[PDB]
Order: sequence, then structure tokens, then C-alpha cells
Amino acid sequence: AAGVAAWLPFARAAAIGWMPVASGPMPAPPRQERKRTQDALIVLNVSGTRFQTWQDTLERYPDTLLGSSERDFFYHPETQQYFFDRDPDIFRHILNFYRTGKLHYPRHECISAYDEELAFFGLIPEIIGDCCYEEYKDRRRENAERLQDDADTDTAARQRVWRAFENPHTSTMALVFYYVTGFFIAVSVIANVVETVPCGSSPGHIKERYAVAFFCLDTACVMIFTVEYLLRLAAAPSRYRFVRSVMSIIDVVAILPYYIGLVMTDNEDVSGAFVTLRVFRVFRIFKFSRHSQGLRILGYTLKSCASELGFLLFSLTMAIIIFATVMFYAEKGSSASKFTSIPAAFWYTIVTMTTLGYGDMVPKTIAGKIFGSICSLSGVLVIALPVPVIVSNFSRIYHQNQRADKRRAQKKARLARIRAAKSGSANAYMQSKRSSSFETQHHHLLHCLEKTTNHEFVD
Amino acid sequence: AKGIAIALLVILVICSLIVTSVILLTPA
Amino acid sequence: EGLEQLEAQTNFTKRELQVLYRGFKNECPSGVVNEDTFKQIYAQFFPHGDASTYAHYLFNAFDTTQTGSVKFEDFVTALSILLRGTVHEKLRWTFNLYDINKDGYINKEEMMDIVKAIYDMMGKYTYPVLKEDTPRQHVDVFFQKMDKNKTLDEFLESCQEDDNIMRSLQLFQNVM
Repeated sequence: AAGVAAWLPFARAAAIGWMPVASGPMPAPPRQERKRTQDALIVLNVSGTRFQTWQDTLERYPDTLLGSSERDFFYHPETQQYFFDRDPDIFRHILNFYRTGKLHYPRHECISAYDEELAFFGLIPEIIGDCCYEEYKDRRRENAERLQDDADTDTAARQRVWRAFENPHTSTMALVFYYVTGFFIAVSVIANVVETVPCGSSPGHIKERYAVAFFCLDTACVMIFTVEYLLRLAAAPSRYRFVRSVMSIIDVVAILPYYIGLVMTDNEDVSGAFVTLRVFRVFRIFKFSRHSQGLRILGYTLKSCASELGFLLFSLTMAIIIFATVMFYAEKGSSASKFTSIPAAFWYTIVTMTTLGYGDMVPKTIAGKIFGSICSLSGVLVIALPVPVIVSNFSRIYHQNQRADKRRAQKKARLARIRAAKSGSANAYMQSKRSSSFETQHHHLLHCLEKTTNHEFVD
Repeated sequence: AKGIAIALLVILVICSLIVTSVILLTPA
Repeated sequence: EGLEQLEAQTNFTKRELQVLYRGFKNECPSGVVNEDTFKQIYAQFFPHGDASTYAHYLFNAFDTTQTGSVKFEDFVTALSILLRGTVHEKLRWTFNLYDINKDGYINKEEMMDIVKAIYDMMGKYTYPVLKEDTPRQHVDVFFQKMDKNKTLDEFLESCQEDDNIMRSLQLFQNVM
């Protein structure tokens, strides 16, 4: 390559190895200069301290700024030393790279500054040595997600209420609607559970209560639900992508059972389907998701650790299969022998893997207790495997949310500061109109703008 | 803040009245 | 290059050239400036209104070959011809800047968006209270100073027929 110039004579020497076999004109060296070395210590001071290095060492990488003829922009003539106006520390690592070819990266450095000084000198990040590259990439990743959170969000007719419809703590109508719909979800689910209570829809007194009015009590809620979903269909930034999301899926799953049951009872009386309707008559609990801030956090936590939960399920099936088979083959020959089949030993091994314990069926043979205890221990292990991952992800997500809120407050403060700075500059110009070197020409250009439009500036 | 709570009071009393009317009309 | 580019492509002294280069590099270390940096700098010079579109026009004039991001060579060439060249070079640059397309003639809408780029600079804190009325009186007056016939050469000869515009150029020529 171009960074092995110091070994150039050695290759020349290697040529002597094939002189006897050589057959050619031997084009002879092309008028090289200074046969004996007259390398001078070129000094590079970077806003302060000075680094001395050779010229061949500094020129072996011509694609960069310290190579090529670009550096001659920074030659400071009356002192004969390149006066770079950069940081006096990172430049040490850049010089180290020129010496070796594998640039390094210490930990105690801000990424923005280090990358700015690295790109200024024309270097590119991928040259970092493999030893420090991992830590560099991790730091770059965390700063990148910080700037992503920086660039995410800002606050901004009939379609405008959507802004208040995703931040209900914005207007009186939005907040009252949010609170009342939460109350309606709650009263619907409570209405379900109190329909189930024996004093609500059971023969408490056959000869005498069973108020069928619950049949109407839920209905209004469903109707109520429709209106806000209709609003979601009215103020929809996306007509189809909104449905592609999951919250609308929960909404429609909540809405449908009432309507499908009405259609069925208008046309059919299928046995076993009305109970399924009752079962599905509960998922408004998930409709509570918008009110609960932590529910979205939990959902994202589960979605993030999908692989871990999948391995949980696989290992659970593993253990259930193995231990249920062992139980059935080691306990089917007992007197009572409630282990009538492996599909029945599934329940025993799943209530002993979870360390639950019911005692409805327990082993009664010495060949049974051993594997029962081993199954309990293995259940502790298997179930405890993914919980640290899940909880770590949840804590991390909660931290991201809280830091994003603090960051948004910080961004509001920063934009306020920028507005204040512009106001201060305008007031300074006003004072200059009433009666530093830079401000002179700045106000001169402002006067030029004033005259080119013949309109003056007031407070 | 509290005005929104009064708005809740209004909407809840309205819905309670209408559902009371609904439950009162049916058992004829 | 900086070693041969002393006056071949510029009218700047070596020290002025290198200090201007360092000033440019401190803002765009990659060595090539984009349009967003143009809005940032130009607005930061005028922290009282909005002039994003005027900076857009300025960059489009600066950005030759429609590359999307001008290097230092063309930038310093434009600065040299603007600040320490001949008046014909300034008039050619005004041609290029005002010619938002690649046409020859100049129409109403070009003065429309230029005068908007000028008038939005102030804001809403001026005594005369600028409105939509003033820009097209200004453009109309330009048009009576422009040829009656529906010309870049006419605009030129009008520039060297008025003393005020001719003297409106040297006061920046000498300094810096």
C-alpha cells in the first residue's frame, strides 16, 4: 500500500532476487531527489501545544487533509508552522493513526466533538481499529438515539381536533371526553361482572331480582364507543394505515361482538356461540390501554422481547412433554393411577413446573416423587430464565419514556432561549438606531436592507 | 382543571338520567 | 488547490484566501456546504424575520452544475467575482441569480418571488406596515425602468445608465 514507504528500499532490494532471470530494458529509477535523507521535523501546533513529526510519515495517507496539498491552506508563513485551529487532544489520536494506520478511540470523549474533529481532518469513522470499534459504535448508537429523540416530535379545522384527541390533557372537551369514555369502559366491565353475580342474573328468588335491564345497559356503551371511533374515521390522517395499527384492532374487537350477536339473534340461536359472545364481552379491559400510560410500555416490552418469550414457550413445551411422558410411564401402574394419559399428565407437570401445587393428583410411587421434584426444580429454572430479560426491558422502556419527557421540556427551553436571543439582537439594533467591530457592519447591512425597501424598524 | 370535573358531573348526570329513563320505560 | 490558486481563479490575497477558507471550514468541516447551512447562516445574520427562500435562491445561484452542494472552488470564485472583480462580472452574476430557470427573458413571477424573499425579511414590526400592495408597485416601477417591449441586455444598459446603482457596488468592493 501507500503506508509502507519506509520499506520501499527493501522491495528494491528484493528486485535483486530476480536479476538473473530478468530480461528487459530496466527502465532505471525516475530522477529521484535527495539520495541521502534530509527529512525535517514538521511541527503542527493545534491551538496551543505542538506535535513534531516527519514529512514522509505525515504524507503516507494522501486522501486526508494532513496529507495531499490541502494542508498548505493552514501553513502560517511568518512562523513556519501549521496552525490548525482544532482541539489539542483528539489530534493526538489522529497523529497516532498516521503513525500506525489504525486509528483509536478513547472512552472519555464526547461523540459530537470527536466526530467533528475526525471529519474535519477528512478521516472517516470506519478506519477505527477493531479493538476500539465496538465501543465507538455503541457510543455512536446511543448518541444517535438521543438525536432521534431530538428529531421526533413537535406540537402542531375539523382535522385539527386530532391533536387534542391524542393529548386529551389539552382542551376541556377533550379531557372530559377522555374521562367519561374511561368511566364508560369501567361501567361496562363492571356491568358484565355484576350481570354474572348471583344477585344480578340468577334465580335468587324463583317464586318472586333478575332485572334483564343489563341487556340495555351495555348497549349504550357500545354506541358510545362508536362515536369516538367514528371520529377516528373522520379525523384520520391515514384511512387504511390507521386500521393497520393495533389500537384500532382492539377497538373493533370490542365493538363487533354486540353487533354479531344482534345479527345472530335476528337470524340464529346457535348453541355455544352466545357464551363465546359473553366471553368476548370483556376485552374493553384492553380498551383501557389509552388511559393507562404503563400499558403501552408493557406492550412494547413484550414486543421487544419476542424471541425470549418464544424460547420460553419452546422450553416449556420441552419440559412438559418430557416430564409428562416420564410421569405417565412411571405412574400408570398404580391402584388409583389418576395419570390415565399423557394429555392428563400435562396438567400435573404444568402445575408442578409453575410451583403451583393443587394435590388433586400427586404421584404415589417412589419412581414418581423423584421426577416430580426434579420437574419442580426444572420449572423454577425454566420460568426464571426469561423474567430478568422481560423486567430489564420494561425498566429500560420506562426510563426512555421519562427521559424523553425531560428532553422535550429541555427542547422547549432551548427554543425559548433562541427566541430570546433574536429578541435581544433586535432590541440591540433598536438601541443602535436610537443612538464591537462586528456589530458595525452588521448594523450597516441592516441599514442597507432598510434603505433598499425604504421601511424603517420600530420596537 | 376543576371546570373539566364539573363537565364530567354534567355529562355523567345526563347519561344517568337517560339510562334511568331507559330502564324505567322497559318494565311496563 | 491553494498552492497555485493565488489569483488564477480569484481576486483574493493569500492570507485573505486562507483565513476565508478556515472560516468556511469551521462551519462545514466536510468542505462542501449544503442548502440547510445556507438557511442557518443567512437567518442567523438576520434574527428578526424569515429569509429561507432568498437563501435558497442564493445557493441555487452559487450551486453551479446543479450538483446540490457547492464545493469551495466555486464558492470562492463567486466571492471573488462578486467582491473584487469587474462590474460586468457582478451584472453577469445578477443575471444568473435572477434567472431561476435556464431561460433568457425575465417575467412577472421572478420579481414576485424575489420581492417576497426581500419583504419577508423584516417581519411585522415596521412603521410603514408592509403589505401585498407595496411589492408590485416596486415590481411595476422596475418594469417601467425595464424595457416597454415584452431583456437581459436592456437590464444591463439600464444598470450602466444609472449612477446610483453603479456607485452601490464599490463600497463593498474595497472593504474586505
